[PDB]
Amino acid sequence: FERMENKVLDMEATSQAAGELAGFGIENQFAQLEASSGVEDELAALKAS
Amino acid sequence: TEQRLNQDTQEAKKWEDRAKLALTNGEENLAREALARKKSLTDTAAAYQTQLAQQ
Amino acid sequence: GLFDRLGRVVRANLNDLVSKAEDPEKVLEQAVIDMQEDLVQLRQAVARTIAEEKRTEQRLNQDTQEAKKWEDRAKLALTNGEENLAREALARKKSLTDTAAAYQTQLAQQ
Amino acid sequence: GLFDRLGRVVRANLNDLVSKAEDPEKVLEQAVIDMQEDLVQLRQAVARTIAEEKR
Amino acid sequence: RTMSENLRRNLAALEAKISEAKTKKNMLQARAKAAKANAELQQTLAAAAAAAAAAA
Repeated sequence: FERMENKVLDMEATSQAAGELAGFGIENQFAQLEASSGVEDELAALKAS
Repeated sequence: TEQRLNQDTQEAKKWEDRAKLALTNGEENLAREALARKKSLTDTAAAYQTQLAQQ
Repeated sequence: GLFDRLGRVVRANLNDLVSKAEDPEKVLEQAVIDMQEDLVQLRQAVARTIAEEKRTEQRLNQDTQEAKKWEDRAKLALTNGEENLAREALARKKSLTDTAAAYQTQLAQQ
Repeated sequence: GLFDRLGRVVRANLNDLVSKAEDPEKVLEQAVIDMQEDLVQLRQAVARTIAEEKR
Repeated sequence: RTMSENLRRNLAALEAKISEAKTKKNMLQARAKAAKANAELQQTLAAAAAAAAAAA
Protein backbone atom coordinates (compact mmCIF):
# COMPACT_ATOMS: atom_id res chain seq x y z
CA PHE A 1 0.00 0.00 0.00
CA GLU A 2 2.85 2.46 0.82
CA ARG A 3 4.55 1.85 -2.59
CA MET A 4 1.10 2.19 -4.25
CA GLU A 5 0.60 5.54 -2.42
CA ASN A 6 3.86 6.78 -4.06
CA LYS A 7 2.34 5.68 -7.44
CA VAL A 8 -0.83 7.73 -6.53
CA LEU A 9 1.50 10.76 -6.14
CA ASP A 10 2.48 10.17 -9.85
CA MET A 11 -1.19 10.91 -10.76
CA GLU A 12 -1.07 14.07 -8.56
CA ALA A 13 2.23 15.12 -10.22
CA THR A 14 0.75 14.45 -13.71
CA SER A 15 -2.24 16.72 -12.88
CA GLN A 16 0.15 19.54 -11.84
CA ALA A 17 2.24 18.84 -15.02
CA ALA A 18 -0.82 19.60 -17.19
CA GLY A 19 -1.49 22.78 -15.10
CA GLU A 20 2.12 24.05 -15.51
CA LEU A 21 2.00 23.28 -19.28
CA ALA A 22 -1.32 25.23 -19.51
CA GLY A 23 0.48 28.17 -17.75
CA PHE A 24 2.57 28.78 -20.94
CA GLY A 25 -0.71 30.23 -22.43
CA ILE A 26 -1.10 33.13 -19.88
CA GLU A 27 0.46 35.73 -22.28
CA ASN A 28 -2.05 34.74 -25.03
CA GLN A 29 -5.02 34.48 -22.54
CA PHE A 30 -6.06 38.17 -23.15
CA ALA A 31 -7.64 36.99 -26.47
CA GLN A 32 -10.00 34.70 -24.44
CA LEU A 33 -11.10 37.69 -22.30
CA GLU A 34 -12.16 39.70 -25.41
CA ALA A 35 -13.79 36.66 -27.10
CA SER A 36 -15.85 35.72 -24.00
CA SER A 37 -17.04 39.31 -23.32
CA GLY A 38 -17.99 39.71 -27.01
CA VAL A 39 -20.21 36.58 -27.06
CA GLU A 40 -22.01 37.70 -23.85
CA ASP A 41 -22.68 41.16 -25.45
CA GLU A 42 -24.31 39.76 -28.63
CA LEU A 43 -26.08 37.06 -26.52
CA ALA A 44 -27.55 39.86 -24.31
CA ALA A 45 -28.79 41.62 -27.50
CA LEU A 46 -30.29 38.28 -28.76
CA LYS A 47 -32.05 37.74 -25.36
CA ALA A 48 -33.37 41.35 -25.39
CA SER A 49 -34.77 40.93 -28.99
CA THR B 1 -10.20 36.29 -56.58
CA GLU B 2 -13.59 38.09 -56.78
CA GLN B 3 -15.29 34.63 -56.87
CA ARG B 4 -13.35 33.58 -53.70
CA LEU B 5 -14.47 36.86 -52.08
CA ASN B 6 -18.15 36.01 -52.87
CA GLN B 7 -17.66 32.42 -51.59
CA ASP B 8 -16.11 33.49 -48.27
CA THR B 9 -18.64 36.35 -47.77
CA GLN B 10 -21.67 34.07 -48.37
CA GLU B 11 -20.03 31.47 -46.03
CA ALA B 12 -19.82 34.25 -43.38
CA LYS B 13 -23.61 34.93 -43.82
CA LYS B 14 -24.28 31.15 -43.37
CA TRP B 15 -22.27 31.11 -40.11
CA GLU B 16 -24.10 34.25 -38.91
CA ASP B 17 -27.41 32.37 -39.46
CA ARG B 18 -25.97 29.40 -37.43
CA ALA B 19 -25.04 31.89 -34.65
CA LYS B 20 -28.63 33.31 -34.71
CA LEU B 21 -29.99 29.73 -34.44
CA ALA B 22 -27.67 28.98 -31.48
CA LEU B 23 -28.84 32.16 -29.65
CA THR B 24 -32.59 31.33 -30.07
CA ASN B 25 -31.78 27.76 -28.83
CA GLY B 26 -29.95 29.32 -25.77
CA GLU B 27 -26.58 27.67 -26.78
CA GLU B 28 -24.40 30.84 -26.47
CA ASN B 29 -21.20 28.65 -26.52
CA LEU B 30 -22.08 27.51 -30.10
CA ALA B 31 -22.92 31.15 -31.03
CA ARG B 32 -19.29 32.15 -30.08
CA GLU B 33 -17.95 29.16 -32.11
CA ALA B 34 -19.93 30.33 -35.20
CA LEU B 35 -18.74 33.97 -34.67
CA ALA B 36 -15.10 32.70 -34.66
CA ARG B 37 -15.68 31.08 -38.13
CA LYS B 38 -17.37 34.33 -39.30
CA LYS B 39 -14.38 36.45 -38.15
CA SER B 40 -11.76 34.39 -40.07
CA LEU B 41 -13.97 34.61 -43.21
CA THR B 42 -14.42 38.44 -42.93
CA ASP B 43 -10.66 38.93 -42.24
CA THR B 44 -9.67 36.85 -45.31
CA ALA B 45 -12.39 38.69 -47.32
CA ALA B 46 -10.57 41.99 -46.52
CA ALA B 47 -7.31 40.37 -47.78
CA TYR B 48 -9.08 39.29 -51.03
CA GLN B 49 -10.56 42.86 -51.37
CA THR B 50 -6.96 44.20 -51.09
CA GLN B 51 -5.72 41.65 -53.68
CA LEU B 52 -8.67 42.55 -55.99
CA ALA B 53 -7.87 46.30 -55.61
CA GLN B 54 -4.27 45.61 -56.75
CA GLN B 55 -5.53 43.41 -59.63
CA GLY C 1 54.07 22.52 -16.39
CA LEU C 2 56.04 23.55 -19.54
CA PHE C 3 55.26 20.38 -21.55
CA ASP C 4 51.50 20.78 -20.81
CA ARG C 5 51.62 24.29 -22.39
CA LEU C 6 53.68 23.07 -25.40
CA GLY C 7 51.38 20.01 -25.74
CA ARG C 8 48.22 22.19 -25.82
CA VAL C 9 49.86 24.45 -28.50
CA VAL C 10 50.55 21.54 -30.93
CA ARG C 11 46.98 20.22 -30.27
CA ALA C 12 45.47 23.76 -30.58
CA ASN C 13 47.25 24.43 -33.92
CA LEU C 14 45.56 21.32 -35.44
CA ASN C 15 42.20 22.25 -33.80
CA ASP C 16 42.40 25.87 -35.11
CA LEU C 17 43.09 24.56 -38.67
CA VAL C 18 39.87 22.45 -38.44
CA SER C 19 38.00 25.56 -37.11
CA LYS C 20 39.24 27.47 -40.26
CA ALA C 21 37.99 24.64 -42.56
CA GLU C 22 34.21 25.09 -41.85
CA ASP C 23 32.26 28.13 -43.21
CA PRO C 24 31.43 30.63 -40.35
CA GLU C 25 27.97 31.28 -41.95
CA LYS C 26 27.09 27.53 -41.88
CA VAL C 27 28.58 27.15 -38.38
CA LEU C 28 26.55 30.22 -37.26
CA GLU C 29 23.25 28.60 -38.36
CA GLN C 30 24.39 25.26 -36.84
CA ALA C 31 24.95 27.30 -33.62
CA VAL C 32 21.33 28.65 -33.91
CA ILE C 33 20.05 25.04 -34.40
CA ASP C 34 22.14 23.96 -31.35
CA MET C 35 20.82 26.99 -29.36
CA GLN C 36 17.21 26.05 -30.27
CA GLU C 37 17.72 22.51 -28.86
CA ASP C 38 19.36 24.14 -25.76
CA LEU C 39 15.97 25.92 -25.17
CA VAL C 40 14.31 22.47 -25.69
CA GLN C 41 16.47 21.10 -22.82
CA LEU C 42 15.61 24.08 -20.56
CA ARG C 43 11.79 23.78 -21.04
CA GLN C 44 11.79 20.10 -19.98
CA ALA C 45 13.66 20.87 -16.73
CA VAL C 46 11.55 24.00 -16.01
CA ALA C 47 8.28 22.10 -16.61
CA ARG C 48 9.54 19.38 -14.20
CA THR C 49 10.02 22.11 -11.52
CA ILE C 50 6.25 22.86 -11.94
CA ALA C 51 5.53 19.14 -11.44
CA GLU C 52 7.78 19.07 -8.32
CA GLU C 53 6.07 22.26 -6.97
CA LYS C 54 2.67 20.55 -7.45
CA ARG C 55 4.02 17.39 -5.69
CA THR C 56 4.88 19.35 -2.50
CA GLU C 57 1.36 20.89 -2.71
CA GLN C 58 -0.07 17.31 -2.93
CA ARG C 59 1.90 16.32 0.23
CA LEU C 60 0.51 19.45 1.94
CA ASN C 61 -3.08 18.35 1.05
CA GLN C 62 -2.34 14.77 2.24
CA ASP C 63 -0.93 15.85 5.61
CA THR C 64 -3.68 18.49 6.15
CA GLN C 65 -6.52 16.00 5.43
CA GLU C 66 -4.72 13.47 7.72
CA ALA C 67 -4.76 16.17 10.45
CA LYS C 68 -8.58 16.58 9.97
CA LYS C 69 -8.98 12.75 10.29
CA TRP C 70 -7.02 12.76 13.58
CA GLU C 71 -9.10 15.72 14.85
CA ASP C 72 -12.25 13.60 14.18
CA ARG C 73 -10.63 10.69 16.15
CA ALA C 74 -9.93 13.16 19.01
CA LYS C 75 -13.62 14.31 18.93
CA LEU C 76 -14.70 10.62 19.07
CA ALA C 77 -12.38 9.96 22.05
CA LEU C 78 -13.82 12.99 23.95
CA THR C 79 -17.49 11.88 23.43
CA ASN C 80 -16.43 8.35 24.58
CA GLY C 81 -14.77 9.95 27.72
CA GLU C 82 -11.27 8.60 26.73
CA GLU C 83 -9.34 11.91 27.17
CA ASN C 84 -5.98 9.97 27.12
CA LEU C 85 -6.72 8.88 23.49
CA ALA C 86 -7.81 12.47 22.65
CA ARG C 87 -4.29 13.71 23.69
CA GLU C 88 -2.69 10.90 21.60
CA ALA C 89 -4.71 12.01 18.51
CA LEU C 90 -3.80 15.71 19.17
CA ALA C 91 -0.08 14.72 19.20
CA ARG C 92 -0.48 13.17 15.68
CA LYS C 93 -2.39 16.32 14.58
CA LYS C 94 0.41 18.62 15.84
CA SER C 95 3.20 16.83 13.91
CA LEU C 96 1.04 16.97 10.74
CA THR C 97 0.29 20.75 11.13
CA ASP C 98 3.99 21.50 11.90
CA THR C 99 5.19 19.59 8.79
CA ALA C 100 2.37 21.29 6.78
CA ALA C 101 3.92 24.69 7.71
CA ALA C 102 7.31 23.36 6.46
CA TYR C 103 5.68 22.25 3.15
CA GLN C 104 3.94 25.70 2.89
CA THR C 105 7.41 27.31 3.27
CA GLN C 106 8.89 24.94 0.63
CA LEU C 107 5.92 25.68 -1.70
CA ALA C 108 6.42 29.47 -1.20
CA GLN C 109 10.08 29.09 -2.29
CA GLN C 110 9.05 26.89 -5.26
CA GLY D 1 28.16 -2.37 18.77
CA LEU D 2 29.50 0.20 16.22
CA PHE D 3 30.59 -2.40 13.60
CA ASP D 4 27.12 -4.08 13.76
CA ARG D 5 25.50 -0.71 12.83
CA LEU D 6 28.08 -0.02 10.05
CA GLY D 7 27.71 -3.65 8.82
CA ARG D 8 23.89 -3.35 8.58
CA VAL D 9 24.27 -0.03 6.63
CA VAL D 10 26.51 -1.58 3.89
CA ARG D 11 24.10 -4.60 3.72
CA ALA D 12 21.01 -2.30 3.76
CA ASN D 13 22.38 -0.09 0.92
CA LEU D 14 22.62 -3.18 -1.36
CA ASN D 15 19.18 -4.43 -0.18
CA ASP D 16 17.56 -0.99 -0.81
CA LEU D 17 19.03 -0.93 -4.37
CA VAL D 18 17.36 -4.34 -5.03
CA SER D 19 14.08 -2.95 -3.54
CA LYS D 20 14.33 -0.02 -6.07
CA ALA D 21 14.86 -2.47 -8.98
CA GLU D 22 11.36 -4.12 -8.86
CA ASP D 23 8.20 -2.21 -9.99
CA PRO D 24 6.03 -1.18 -6.94
CA GLU D 25 2.83 -1.96 -8.96
CA LYS D 26 4.01 -5.56 -9.67
CA VAL D 27 5.28 -5.96 -6.08
CA LEU D 28 1.89 -4.63 -4.82
CA GLU D 29 -0.03 -7.36 -6.72
CA GLN D 30 2.58 -9.96 -5.61
CA ALA D 31 1.82 -8.71 -2.04
CA VAL D 32 -1.95 -9.29 -2.70
CA ILE D 33 -1.15 -12.84 -4.00
CA ASP D 34 1.01 -13.42 -0.87
CA MET D 35 -1.80 -11.98 1.34
CA GLN D 36 -4.34 -14.33 -0.30
CA GLU D 37 -2.17 -17.38 0.56
CA ASP D 38 -1.79 -15.92 4.12
CA LEU D 39 -5.64 -16.23 4.43
CA VAL D 40 -5.25 -19.82 3.07
CA GLN D 41 -2.86 -20.57 5.99
CA LEU D 42 -5.27 -19.01 8.54
CA ARG D 43 -8.35 -21.02 7.38
CA GLN D 44 -6.51 -24.37 7.79
CA ALA D 45 -5.49 -23.54 11.39
CA VAL D 46 -8.96 -22.11 12.26
CA ALA D 47 -10.73 -25.18 10.81
CA ARG D 48 -8.40 -27.40 12.91
CA THR D 49 -9.55 -25.49 16.05
CA ILE D 50 -13.13 -26.61 15.14
CA ALA D 51 -11.86 -30.21 14.88
CA GLU D 52 -10.09 -29.88 18.28
CA GLU D 53 -13.27 -28.35 19.84
CA LYS D 54 -15.26 -31.35 18.51
CA ARG D 55 -12.58 -33.75 19.92
CA ARG E 1 -16.76 -22.55 21.46
CA THR E 2 -16.46 -18.88 22.55
CA MET E 3 -12.97 -18.79 20.95
CA SER E 4 -14.36 -20.28 17.68
CA GLU E 5 -17.01 -17.50 17.38
CA ASN E 6 -14.16 -14.98 17.80
CA LEU E 7 -11.95 -16.80 15.21
CA ARG E 8 -14.86 -17.14 12.71
CA ARG E 9 -15.48 -13.35 12.89
CA ASN E 10 -11.71 -12.59 12.64
CA LEU E 11 -11.44 -14.88 9.56
CA ALA E 12 -14.40 -13.10 7.92
CA ALA E 13 -13.00 -9.64 8.84
CA LEU E 14 -9.59 -10.58 7.34
CA GLU E 15 -11.03 -11.73 4.00
CA ALA E 16 -13.26 -8.59 4.01
CA LYS E 17 -10.16 -6.29 4.13
CA ILE E 18 -8.32 -8.49 1.56
CA SER E 19 -11.43 -8.17 -0.67
CA GLU E 20 -11.43 -4.35 -0.17
CA ALA E 21 -7.71 -4.07 -1.03
CA LYS E 22 -8.27 -6.04 -4.28
CA THR E 23 -11.11 -3.74 -5.55
CA LYS E 24 -8.90 -0.71 -4.65
CA LYS E 25 -5.93 -2.25 -6.58
CA ASN E 26 -7.92 -2.42 -9.84
CA MET E 27 -9.13 1.23 -9.57
CA LEU E 28 -5.65 2.57 -8.67
CA GLN E 29 -3.97 0.68 -11.57
CA ALA E 30 -6.65 1.97 -14.00
CA ARG E 31 -5.98 5.60 -12.98
CA ALA E 32 -2.22 5.07 -13.47
CA LYS E 33 -2.75 3.64 -17.01
CA ALA E 34 -5.14 6.51 -17.90
CA ALA E 35 -2.82 9.23 -16.53
CA LYS E 36 0.13 7.79 -18.55
CA ALA E 37 -1.93 7.95 -21.75
CA ASN E 38 -3.34 11.48 -21.07
CA ALA E 39 0.13 12.97 -20.58
CA GLU E 40 1.66 11.36 -23.70
CA LEU E 41 -1.28 12.27 -25.96
CA GLN E 42 -1.65 15.89 -24.79
CA GLN E 43 2.09 16.68 -24.89
CA THR E 44 2.76 14.86 -28.20
CA LEU E 45 -0.14 16.49 -30.09
CA ALA E 46 0.45 20.03 -28.74
CA ALA E 47 4.19 19.89 -29.60
CA ALA E 48 3.73 18.41 -33.11
CA ALA E 49 0.87 20.81 -34.04
CA ALA E 50 2.89 23.90 -33.04
CA ALA E 51 6.18 22.69 -34.61
CA ALA E 52 5.13 21.49 -38.11
CA ALA E 53 2.80 24.47 -38.75
CA ALA E 54 5.44 27.08 -37.77
CA ALA E 55 8.18 25.49 -39.97
CA ALA E 56 5.92 25.26 -43.05
